[PDB]
Amino acid sequence: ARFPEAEERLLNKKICMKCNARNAIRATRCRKCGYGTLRVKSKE
Amino acid sequence: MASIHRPKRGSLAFSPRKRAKSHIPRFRAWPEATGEPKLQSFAGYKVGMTHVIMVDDTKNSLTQGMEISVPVTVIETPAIRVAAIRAYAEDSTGEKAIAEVWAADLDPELKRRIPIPAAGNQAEALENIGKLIEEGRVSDVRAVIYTLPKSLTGVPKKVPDIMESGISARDLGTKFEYSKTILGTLVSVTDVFKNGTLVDTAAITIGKGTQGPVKRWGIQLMKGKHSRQGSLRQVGTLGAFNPSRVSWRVPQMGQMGYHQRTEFNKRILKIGSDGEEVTPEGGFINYGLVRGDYILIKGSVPGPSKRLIRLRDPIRAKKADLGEPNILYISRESKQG
Amino acid sequence: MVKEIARTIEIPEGVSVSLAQDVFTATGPKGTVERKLWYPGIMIDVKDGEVVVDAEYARKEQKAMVGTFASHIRNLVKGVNEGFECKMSIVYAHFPMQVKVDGKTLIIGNFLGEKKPRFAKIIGETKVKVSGNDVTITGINKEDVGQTAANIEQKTKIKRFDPRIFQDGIYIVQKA
Amino acid sequence: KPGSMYRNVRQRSFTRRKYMGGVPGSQVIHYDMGDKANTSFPVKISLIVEEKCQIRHTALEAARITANRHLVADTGKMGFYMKLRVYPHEVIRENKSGMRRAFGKNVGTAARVKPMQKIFTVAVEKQNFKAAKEALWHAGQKLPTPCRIVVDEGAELVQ
Amino acid sequence: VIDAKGLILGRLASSVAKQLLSGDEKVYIINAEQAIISGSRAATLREYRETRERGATEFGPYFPKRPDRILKRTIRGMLPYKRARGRDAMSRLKVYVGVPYELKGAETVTIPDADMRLLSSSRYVELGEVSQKMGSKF
Amino acid sequence: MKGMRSNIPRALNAGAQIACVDNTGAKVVEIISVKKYRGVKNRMPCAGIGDMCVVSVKKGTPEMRKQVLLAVVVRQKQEFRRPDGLHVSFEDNAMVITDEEGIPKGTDIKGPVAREVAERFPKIGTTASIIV
RNA sequence: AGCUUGUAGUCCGUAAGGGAGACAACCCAGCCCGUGGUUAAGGUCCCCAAGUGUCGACUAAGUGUUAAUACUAAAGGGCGUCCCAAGCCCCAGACAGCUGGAAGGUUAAGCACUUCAAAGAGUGCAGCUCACCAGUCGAGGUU
RNA sequence: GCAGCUUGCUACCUCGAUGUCGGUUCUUUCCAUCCUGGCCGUGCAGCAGCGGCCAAGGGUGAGGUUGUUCGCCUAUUAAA
RNA sequence: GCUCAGGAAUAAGAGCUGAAUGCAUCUAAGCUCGAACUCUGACCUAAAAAGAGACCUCUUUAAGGAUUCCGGUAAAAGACC
Ligand SMILES: [Mg+2]
Ligand SMILES: [Mg+2]
Ligand SMILES: [Mg+2]
Ligand SMILES: [Zn+2]
Repeated sequence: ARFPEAEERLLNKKICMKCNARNAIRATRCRKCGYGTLRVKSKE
Repeated sequence: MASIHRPKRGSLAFSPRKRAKSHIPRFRAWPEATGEPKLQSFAGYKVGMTHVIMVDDTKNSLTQGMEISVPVTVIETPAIRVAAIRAYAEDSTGEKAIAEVWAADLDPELKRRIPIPAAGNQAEALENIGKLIEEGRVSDVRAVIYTLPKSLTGVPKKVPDIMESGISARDLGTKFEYSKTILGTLVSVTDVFKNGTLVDTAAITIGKGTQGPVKRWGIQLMKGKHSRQGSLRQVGTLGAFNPSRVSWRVPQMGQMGYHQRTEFNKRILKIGSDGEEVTPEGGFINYGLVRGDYILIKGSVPGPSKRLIRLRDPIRAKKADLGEPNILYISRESKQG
Repeated sequence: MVKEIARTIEIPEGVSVSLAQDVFTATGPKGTVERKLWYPGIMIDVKDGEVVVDAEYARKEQKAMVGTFASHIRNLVKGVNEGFECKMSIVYAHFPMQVKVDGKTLIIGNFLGEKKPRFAKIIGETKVKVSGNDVTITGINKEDVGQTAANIEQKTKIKRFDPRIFQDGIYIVQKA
Repeated sequence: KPGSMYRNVRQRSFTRRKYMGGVPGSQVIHYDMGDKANTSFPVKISLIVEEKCQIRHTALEAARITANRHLVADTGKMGFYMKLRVYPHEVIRENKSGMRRAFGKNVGTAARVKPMQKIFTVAVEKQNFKAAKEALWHAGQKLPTPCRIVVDEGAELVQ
Repeated sequence: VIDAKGLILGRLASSVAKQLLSGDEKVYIINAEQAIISGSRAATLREYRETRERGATEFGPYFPKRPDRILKRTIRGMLPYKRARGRDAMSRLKVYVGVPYELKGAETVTIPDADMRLLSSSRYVELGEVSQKMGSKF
Repeated sequence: MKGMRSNIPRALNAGAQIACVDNTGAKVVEIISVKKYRGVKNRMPCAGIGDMCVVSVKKGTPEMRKQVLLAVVVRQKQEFRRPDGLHVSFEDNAMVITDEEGIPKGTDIKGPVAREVAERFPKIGTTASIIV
């Protein structure tokens, strides 16, 4: 199964394009590497 | 170069491999107490080796229950006299001896080691150490013990070996009061170690003289055509071009053996009181026969026969209570056949 | 218009706060909290049910520090006045976890069939109640309650599987 | 052969091609892109270089290709006019043994550009200014020099 | 007798080195583990762990671990200790962790300019913490 | 694999030719390598009793010959010791032809076989008649 | 290329003393002997004589604490931080948060309008969501 | 751009000699990590991969040809 | 024959609190975890540690050490027991 809060705390984040680091869903810049382009974490 | 990799020859964990500075092994650390007061150490003399046929009791072993033949090592362990009670003051620099009190009554044979302390400050030294423990300067209390090898016929010596054995208790007042109880008395090895419990055996190992690198570090003999070109038991190279010096980690000749070594988890298998229970026909080879009370330790122990062996309860014992063993046969047939 | 870098915290009634040395303590009905808040050039003053934090210089580090200190002070007064309650959910796929509190650490039994239970610490004077399917956390310190919830959620982190298929664990549904 | 080899300007201009032999011509195809007729572009920007560098013809062609593709995909095919001002006139020769008779053969051309000399001039409408500026930014990434954009026309038209 | 609580390591070391090179006084530096070292904690620990594990075992710098011996080493650096002046200066310097028993009730003087509150940041670690993270017992 | 109850020296090493004593048709098999044995530098791969080995058939039928098979050594002249203290030895070495998991290719094994391999590979124990 | 081959000046070669950590030719300096004084280069927290010197800022990285140089890493990027200038919205109430709506439409199978301040041939995991007008703390926001 | 671990370029040192390849023996070092340890992403269901980050404590073997380095081939192996 | 860990601080990383930027944010301060690495813990050596140590005992023409002598648990000579 898939749960609401589980996907909120697991699959509801963005990922840096370069370093693949987890960043917040509202953040437009990676905290680790400073890259400008982030993608949502894949869930399919 | 396509490097072929080999582990380093020998261990650098035991360097500099020099002659140990005493015939008595010394304990650098002691285990923390987990129960009632008792001496954490005993000293015996290694007689020799035999084997027992004991029913296996080790839990989860493949051969549990069935008969096995375990090489044991009989150790001649007479009573010891707790000579002195010594307290230590702890600070930033380290532990320092703050005071001692020697027993009033002591064996006459002790003069061969140290001059006999007089029966003087016995009550007053004890009250001084009590005041020091009360105010807070004292941190730990240790007992001084010596062997009494005058009884043993297999060991040629009659002078005692003096050593420190920490007391195992919870409160420093409790340690002090137990040390007051046992000060100046003879405490047998049954009052320290129980039958079936692990211990740590330390003793100066067998001296092998100035041995070569092939025997000292187990380096490789020269092979093939190089076996008969002039260097057979010599290390191939002592270093590179740079750095322009021989490292301390190169195998080389030197003093092999007669080092202090500590063996962990040496089980106790028997607590005997008559030497005819284990002494074989013709006695032991180059020792004689057992005449005091002994303990049978499973497996080997560092040092040759007659060497002093220091026994302490284990410092890294993985396993739980092991129970009493069930010896079916102590092999007292001749060691000379 | 004209900026005011200084910030003011009104101390609510029933809560007495002081600034003895560089440590800030708030005492109230819900409990009492002591904290250390010292930054160079940031002066904190308590007076008459109201605390003001102000910086001598107006550079961006001073503005960030005065904002952070003001937020910490208001969190301290809210914890010592009303406290914080956090919510988490206990959801599993196939193996029902046994969740219990046996001291200052939580117990997570049979997490994905594991025979060794996971242990999650409890920070501060924090009350954790595992009320069936969800966990409730309460405390006078917002950092302590947040870190207790974080410890409970972090020790349930599956460490090799796809999170799009394996989703067991304990998850926050409401922060401090 | 990286552009760092034939980059620094420490030699005189080797351009008189009647006293040399067999120059391989530049790969640069065009020098005008977009609307080559509408002179009524209000906002005009230029990419200028701020060092003394020799740009190879392959570097110029790559910069022109990226800038022209970005401008065609941003402002349409006829919504811009982009001009590569500089022709590669210098002939670049490599010593293709050892250092005996070291005067090498011609292995390509290049353009020697001075500091603040405009490379690309782009004329665009008001709304397509940002896309043209960003495409010119992508053009200077393929050049061997630090490049900064400067606005020619309609400085007030933008801000 | 210098109380090194809340003092910069280098500034205290330079002051004590110049005082000992004046050449008359035996200087005791109590509370050596409470001396301050500016900079971030990560950089300080990185430099001190690099300097700790540097030398060879037969030759190399046996850099100390105790805080008092580290402070003694730092004052040793700012002296001509290979000379007779430096040797006399290092013999006339004693550094202790905490207060030894013979310095209880004695009078202390602390350097004004070597104070740690003259610094304007929170980026510091004490010398005691650096010694402790180097594996020392004190 | 599963630990036996007796210590077994690794007598045979790589290159040894051992009389294969099953009815697989292979008569003499040379030990190429040993499963579950990472070596050290210069050390030949050694195989004592109960070890699975990679062997190449040296003598045997035309179809078994030159193949690379899996074999289990069941006898060895190098004496090993039982847990009760007694040392056990055999008149000659011998290996049987098996699979990866331990199942022999043959159906009867001539001669004795050590009881350790019977307790480790029970099919090797059942297939062989006399066990020592 | 501390490569090779020229040209102008000055050096080492044949050049001390003082200073750059050491430095053939880098700076002061061209130098008979002794004494006194003051300066050159460069330095003044200690090693080391003289500044824990003054004023105004910057740096948080032990970056740096390296005039020249054979002894010193670039392109690219930074809502790291400190400044200057100019557009745009802005106490006739913006920016970022908190409340009612995205209602007429269209299924041109949205994700291969007469006219209302407030509703598209549409931003999102058919209800579930933004752009957008109303209110709100009440002052700077963005390029 | 870095490295200086391949071949070049050069001719600064050594021609009153710095014993010149490969192997073997033994010790050490770097990380740009093959395995072992910790993570992140996936077009990650699991198993098993793929790519990246941290990490130099340990391991990195036995053989056939060839003088070889390199490279091929064999069967093991956590990896060789 | 024996040959374990445990604990602390950490790297990449994962979070909590939290502003700059009223919200949000793992970071700008602060805090919690996080590796075969580091440290402690074990083990060997270690008063020639120039801050060259602590304590107790014995006794000042002694205490005690070495040699001669019989040896071996040690040993290349010395040393050691
Ligand atoms: Mg000149
Ligand atoms: Mg001249
Ligand atoms: Mg000069
Ligand atoms: Zn990133």
